[PDB]
Amino acid sequence: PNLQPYFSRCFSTPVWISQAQGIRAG
Amino acid sequence: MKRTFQPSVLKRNRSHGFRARMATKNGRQVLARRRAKGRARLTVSK
Amino acid sequence: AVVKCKPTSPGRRHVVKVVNPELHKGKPFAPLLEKNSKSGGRNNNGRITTRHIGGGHKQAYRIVDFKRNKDGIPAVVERLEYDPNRSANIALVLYKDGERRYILAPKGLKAGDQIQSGVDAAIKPGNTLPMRNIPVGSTVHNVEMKPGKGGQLARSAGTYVQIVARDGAYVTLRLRSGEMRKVEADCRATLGEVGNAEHMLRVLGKAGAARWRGVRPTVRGTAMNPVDHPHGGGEGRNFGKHPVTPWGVQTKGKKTRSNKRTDKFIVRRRS
Amino acid sequence: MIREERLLKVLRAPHVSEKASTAMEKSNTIVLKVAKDATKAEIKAAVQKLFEVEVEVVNTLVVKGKVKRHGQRIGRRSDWKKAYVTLKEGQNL
RNA sequence: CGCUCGCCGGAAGACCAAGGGUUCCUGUCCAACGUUAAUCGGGGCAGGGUGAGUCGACCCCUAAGGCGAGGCCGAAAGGCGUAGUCGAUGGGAAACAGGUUAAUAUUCCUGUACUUGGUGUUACUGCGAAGGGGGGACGGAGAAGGCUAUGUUGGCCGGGCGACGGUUGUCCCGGUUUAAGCGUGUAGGCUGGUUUUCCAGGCAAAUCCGGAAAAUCAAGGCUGAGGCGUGAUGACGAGGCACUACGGUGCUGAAGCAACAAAUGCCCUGCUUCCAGGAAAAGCCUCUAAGCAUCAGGUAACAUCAAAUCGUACCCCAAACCGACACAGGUGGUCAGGUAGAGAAUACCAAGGCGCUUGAGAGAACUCGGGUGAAGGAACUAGGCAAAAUGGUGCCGUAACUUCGGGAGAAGGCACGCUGAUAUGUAGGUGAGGUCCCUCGCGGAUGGAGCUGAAAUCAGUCGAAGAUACCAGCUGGCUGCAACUGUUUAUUAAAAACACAGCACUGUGCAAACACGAAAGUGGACGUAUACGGUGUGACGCCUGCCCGGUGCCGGAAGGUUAAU
RNA sequence: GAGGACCGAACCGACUAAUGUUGAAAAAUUAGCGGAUGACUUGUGGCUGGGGGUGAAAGGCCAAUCAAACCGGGAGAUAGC
Repeated sequence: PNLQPYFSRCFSTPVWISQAQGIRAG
Repeated sequence: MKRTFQPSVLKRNRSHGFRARMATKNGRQVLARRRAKGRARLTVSK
Repeated sequence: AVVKCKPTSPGRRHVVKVVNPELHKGKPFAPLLEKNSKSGGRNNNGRITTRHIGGGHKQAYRIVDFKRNKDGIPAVVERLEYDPNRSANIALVLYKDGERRYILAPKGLKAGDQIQSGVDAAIKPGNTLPMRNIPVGSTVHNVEMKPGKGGQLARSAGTYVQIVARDGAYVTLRLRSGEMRKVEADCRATLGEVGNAEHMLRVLGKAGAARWRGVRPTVRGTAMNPVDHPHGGGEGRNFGKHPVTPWGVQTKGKKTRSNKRTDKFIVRRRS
Repeated sequence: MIREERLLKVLRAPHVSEKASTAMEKSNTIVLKVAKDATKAEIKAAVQKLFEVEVEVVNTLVVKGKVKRHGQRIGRRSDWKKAYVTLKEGQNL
């Protein structure tokens, strides 16, 4: 079948909520 | 591990089913808003 | 009697049991039982309206006759029985016409004793009479406050009231807290005092012994956050506040009786 | 006792399978596609009246419709009911 | 496909529920999908496949809880709740074994059953409920005994006679299966039995239940595994044999016993014991009332018919479910063989299932994961972190302190293999035929073959080492804190924090205080001051000093001030 | 033959270390670790709803979201930045 019926966008963002170590003061 | 969605049709149809939506005023407004949108499936039912 | 347990464990060391060999070793009388399901402290709205309730052992409600309306019919106490729904023990009596009832157990009451309700009975523990016929100073229990309603006063395990005076259509009773309270003399009362008077001597010993009575743990308001209890937070152990309920109403002394309908029947509040 | 025009509407089609033909040769069982609301009594009444034979026991099942993808969409075939009519000893059709 | 090899085997196997929804099977294709190739696939495509009186749902019955006629409340929406009606995760009804398909089977087929309901005769006939009473019907733990599943060995039966020494023996391999149902009714367990009279009980009224005496017998009834008969000269059956593509299908088919050890399964919803005192309703049995007349029903046997309708394929510790994935995770119940072992641990295996969907080389550093080390032994480091070590059973032995229980496996020793005898296998366990008596049959007493079998001591022996693997405690001393078990920041904090039993103070007289709620109402509680709520403290031991000015609370109300009016 | 007794699997947890950190995994693996007849654990239903619940109390949890969930609306809030 050389028809090309492709797919689409099929879920959103899990997490950009990511690592956070690194400071200069507290 | 244990994820948030553990399916059960009985707990589904008693929460979001058609008769659960048609029991209250605010669920018949849900079904009114889903006919007014044009939704294919109205509830979770079939 | 009371008996201290041998400390073979922590949680067994401080236990004091209150054993009664006079109690029935068997299943209770089945017609006088009833399903008693727990609440959790939850009302019909489903919200907790009384904290620290929940869990515990399954209990079946025993229908106890507090009214004692079988007047003039002699009964005989078949056996004393444990009741998980109250502090006293209960007495399966059997009237002469073949009806079994549950009454509260008086102090001097054993199996094989006679009891008799009615105004023409004798003055002995287990007999129920209206207080026009009971002599003054008699220790009585299971006292009705309204004539024909059922006993409400003096019903816990080793409790009693004294008919300390009587004139007119009103006796006046010294209740177990020290309150002198007037009650109309047509109310019934059982003679003697309630029987399980060794109940205040038992020690639970361990935390789960309270847990299998249905008493969930009490979180101390000072150990909470300011959002939860008016006893706030604080960096460390701080108090600095007058002690209050979780809803900001002052404990440690503030009187909360406001009932102007029944204070005409109280002649002296408790000391 | 079933009305006659009801019996003329339950037997849809004789079903050919090579399991159905094994049942016809070895257990005297014709396998019919029937109507969806067919009861085992209505099939028994219709095989006897319309095929002019005798029937011992009708066994039925409901075949689920396969989901197929014709072109680019997702269709679903119809559920259909399938009887297993066991004739007693004399076989006509 | 084959032959090896490795791996799992309390699972990585078999099977249900959930959830999914055709992934099942077959023939086809190999674009994409599949972390590579693919002829293969849970991919594409087209067929095929799910068979029920008995299994499940439906159904009858209710629990929590929902909804709730009237009802009570509430600006409205609506909240609550009575009758009632729903709601399983519980209670009610009945099938097993072989055979079968490429794929379905307690469903199909053979065999043998069984359940409920509608319908046709007998004698003696009182049958009859939105009612009464039974019953259903219920906890934790513990202890056996009786078994059985199952296993193990012997016997029997079929076959073998050894690719390298030996192997016609006390050899080797394999099999030695069979159910519901029906019959009998015993190991057990429960319980006095029966008539007769009377009555303020069970709203009635009851010949039932409960009560009360009274005669007569405790010798009566329920209950209950498992056996043993039947089912069954049947089925199944190791293996040969035409069959024949030797796959496979097809016809045959011998033995089919016994002893011992056995559950966590059954007897048992029992028994004993504890306190924390352990659903409900129907089906069921039974009593009658209104009713009802050789009507209507009931009862028995016999005969007929009826048992609908849905689900039924497949996955289920998973590539089909939940995790975006063919995802090292999560996921209820059931079954659970051998050899060691206390064991569902562990090691190795069976039945069974797989080798985890990129390989081939090479044998640098470095990094993971391990192994081993001279001499030293904590010198490392924030810190014995990590690793090493300890580890079993029996016996001897064991301190301060102690709330007298503990500490305690304190510490610390020693004995362990194999062979032989004691004893051709003991102590025990089991138990045959035989003997003997009866209430003579699933007996009882004795009997003691057969079978099974520790443990111990002497002696001998082997090795560097005998709990040889896996498995499996490091120990002690002095202190802080918290009595303790427990709980806690899902996802950087498990603690000294929280809880706690106890303690005290305080409120609270029941239409309780409190709480939820504009309310009704409901929790508290079907409880009632030996009870409940709130607060603080936190076992236990010894204890709890002084201050009432401030701030609260409590009590007083003469005065001063003071609202609406 | 008791026990919030002891040892120890299932089970429930989560103390330590290493790995992992564009992971096999949006919290896991591996080796040890604590509880394991109970204040246990688990299934299936139910019930409590957002200034609200529930909390052996951490501001914990309430659908990978929590010192006030999510969705839609006011709404193109306002924003001397």
